[PDB]
Amino acid sequence: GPMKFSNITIKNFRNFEKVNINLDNKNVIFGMNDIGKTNFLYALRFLLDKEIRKFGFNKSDYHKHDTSKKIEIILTLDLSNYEKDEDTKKLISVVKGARTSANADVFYIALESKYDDKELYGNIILKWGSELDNLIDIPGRGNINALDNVFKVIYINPKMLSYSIYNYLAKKKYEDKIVIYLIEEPEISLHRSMQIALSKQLFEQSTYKYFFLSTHSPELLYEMDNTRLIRVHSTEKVVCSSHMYNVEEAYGSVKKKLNKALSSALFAERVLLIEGPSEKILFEKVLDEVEPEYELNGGFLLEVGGTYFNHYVCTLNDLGITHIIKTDNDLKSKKGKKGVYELLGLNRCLNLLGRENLDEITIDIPEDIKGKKKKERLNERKKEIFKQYKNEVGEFLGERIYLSEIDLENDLYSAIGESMKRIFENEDPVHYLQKSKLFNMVELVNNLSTKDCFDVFEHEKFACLKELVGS
Amino acid sequence: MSREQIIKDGGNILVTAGAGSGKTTILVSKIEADLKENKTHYSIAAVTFTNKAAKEIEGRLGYSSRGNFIGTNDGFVESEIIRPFIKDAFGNDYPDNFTAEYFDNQFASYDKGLQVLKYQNILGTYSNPKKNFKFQLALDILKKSLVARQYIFSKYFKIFIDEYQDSDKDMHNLFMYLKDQLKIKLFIVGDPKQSIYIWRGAEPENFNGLIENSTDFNKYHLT
Amino acid sequence: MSREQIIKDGGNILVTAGAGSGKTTILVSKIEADLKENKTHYSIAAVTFTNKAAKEIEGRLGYSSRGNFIGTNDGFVESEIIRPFIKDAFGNDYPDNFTAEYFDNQFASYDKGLQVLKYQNILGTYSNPKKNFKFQLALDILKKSLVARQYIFSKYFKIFIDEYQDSDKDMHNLFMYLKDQLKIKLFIVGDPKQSIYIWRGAEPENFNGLIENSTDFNKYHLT
Repeated sequence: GPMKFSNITIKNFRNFEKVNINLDNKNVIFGMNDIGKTNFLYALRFLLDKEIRKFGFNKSDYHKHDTSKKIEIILTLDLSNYEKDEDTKKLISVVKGARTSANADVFYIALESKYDDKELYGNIILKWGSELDNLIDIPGRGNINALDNVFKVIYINPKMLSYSIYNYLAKKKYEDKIVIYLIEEPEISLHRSMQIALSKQLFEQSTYKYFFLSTHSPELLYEMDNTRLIRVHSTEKVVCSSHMYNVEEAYGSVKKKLNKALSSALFAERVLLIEGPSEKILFEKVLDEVEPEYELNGGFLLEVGGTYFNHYVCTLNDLGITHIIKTDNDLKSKKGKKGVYELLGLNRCLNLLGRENLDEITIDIPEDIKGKKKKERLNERKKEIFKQYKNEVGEFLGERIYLSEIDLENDLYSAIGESMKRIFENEDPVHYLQKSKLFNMVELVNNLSTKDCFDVFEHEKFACLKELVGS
Repeated sequence: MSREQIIKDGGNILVTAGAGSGKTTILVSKIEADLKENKTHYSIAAVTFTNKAAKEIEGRLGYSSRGNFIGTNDGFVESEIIRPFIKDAFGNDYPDNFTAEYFDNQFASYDKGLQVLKYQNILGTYSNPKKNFKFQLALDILKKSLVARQYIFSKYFKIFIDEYQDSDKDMHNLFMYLKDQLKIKLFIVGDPKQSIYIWRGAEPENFNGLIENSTDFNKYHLT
Repeated sequence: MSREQIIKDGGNILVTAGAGSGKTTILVSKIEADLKENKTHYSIAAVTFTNKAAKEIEGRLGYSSRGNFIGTNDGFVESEIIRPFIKDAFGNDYPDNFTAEYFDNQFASYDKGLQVLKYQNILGTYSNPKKNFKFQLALDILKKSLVARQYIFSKYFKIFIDEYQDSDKDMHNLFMYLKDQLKIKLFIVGDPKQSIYIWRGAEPENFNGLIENSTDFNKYHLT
């Protein structure tokens, strides 16, 4: 693989006590603690940009203003594909020596700084090379370091004209050096469509490579592909989590909706996954009637539709975001019917915990049986298979995965029984609600009372909302 | 017109120049043209025994941000290939900084030279005036170190070689190793009539063979 | 109370400490106190053979803008006195950068050692285990170079000396030359019962004579 960033071990910086967060060329930093993201970007500027090193470090630049500690930010680089990667050649041409033949792939770039009290100016002492144990003397011919011929920081901070012309300027002038775009909040004066355009040029075109993107709007993350997403936790003590966000060719067709839905959820402290928009309407009504500040204390309703949760689960778990999923046990037929049914409702929850896909179970449904009787038989079979796999359901509850008894609507009817009958005035309100999920769900929500909302919220079969709200 | 042939260049270029210098102006023109048309991080290396030639080359050329090396072959090697990578190739025990004195050892066996270099830090030459041990050491350090090969590949895309008739088999092997095993372009100019340093150790017969037997290096005639 | 005597210090201080280290804490306290009360550009030099002692001294001490040297006596000399001023004192012909190997020459005559050092670049020791040639070379470079004397005078106002019973006549002469001919304060601590490195070349009889015959160095007793 081409040359890629690997890790940065920021220690005793303005806010970073001791963090070793992985990197990979295309980087995205977001989340809480805007000062944390700003400090991370300025740490990269200190490690790579000469325009920031010359000012040195101050008393405030250290962690808790404690001048005793030493700033040590160590960028880690991975080198491979020497004969075809131009940037690898750019990095290894300037470095003369200090590269042990044992490990020609790893390359450290550290930055040691100790504060002196006789002058109140912490000197930036670059010490880069290939091994942490042994460092040779850096040339440092005056103000320009040897690193200055390799890594030049192009700082973008607000105007689409500048973004459009930086491509031309770098292509025609900065070919020799490696460009590292440290973009900090480019959504300041860009429209939603402008944010989409900038995301398309960033995450798809090769003109922006090795870029560190700071964003606060989900629109800038609509085209994420093989990047490294970095999320800063909400605590004042900065904790950052990293995840390779790459879409498989299986999800390539649905990549647009996948990214559009996941980008908004990336900024939520707690994310709840749902299948259909009727579930969205019901959960939104319940939350608005019990806790309208769910979006405030950290919450989201991620509508995934079909596909699988595997990509969503990996992305949400790697960033450390609270993981909540409520799903419906659905038995879908495939190829020849009448005895062939998959277990997507359960096959998913198995795939989230790994294991293996269940075989296509066979249900003996007579041909003459149809309509209400067929649905009753399917519900009985779903109840039987749910009662059979009690251990798997227990593991899902232990791993914050919620699976319905048969379907979501049956759980809703169990939580509130008389309210459904009063609203729909039918002997079988569940069947009527399944007849047209959207319109009937809207009608149910419009006539849904606050007491009914509280009963739904406090029921154990709807514990997803309780987990989303939190303490 | 030979000026058009000089401008059009193309890959490796061999020019049969005359005496009374002459090679200096075409060397300067080629260096300037290569620096001008280039738009990447690739550097250039021009090497010449004559120290005042290096001084005038540096004087008539401007300051370059990218490192361009002007010096002598032995100085070139001992500066960038031996000095940095001697510890990496042969362990931390080998010294990194040293001075070259040809009239210290005067040995007869290669093994004895190896022992005295390893232990007593002394670096000299063979009793035989032919051949230079420095280029053999450069070959040895290049062969068993991938870092040195990568650095030489990435740094210089075309190495300029001057007064190649003075070259013996050792730096000939070094230059061919850089050209073939490293796919690095070479710009070599030499005078067939300048075979006067034979007693010093020069054996141009390999250069004449490359003129005749080799086909990659096109031959050019300069008036 | 001996803490008051430690704090009040005053000029040169000689302390008859016991075994089981002990000297390390008083050394650290004296170094810290001298750095704290000082308000000028004068530096300090603490020297110790034990490498891990130097490592812990550096670790427990903070970063100092003014250059404070922590190392071994031979390393101290070969670092600041020999390496920079060897070209100034003995001409540009003498090498500046070199490595010390004691087991190379094993000579018997001083003139032969001088010739081999001048020509073959090799630096070793006498066949006699007593005495060190490095400190004699330091004396020689100090005697005929005013620049070195001025640098030593201006840089360090008090040089701290540790495990002085290991010292032989050569570094004894160097330290006395710095104390008398350069008027540089000396802080020396030594254990009379630590005479175990005699075979290595240590001859503490001069130290005992300074304890008895000399009057400038006041003797102090530590519990």
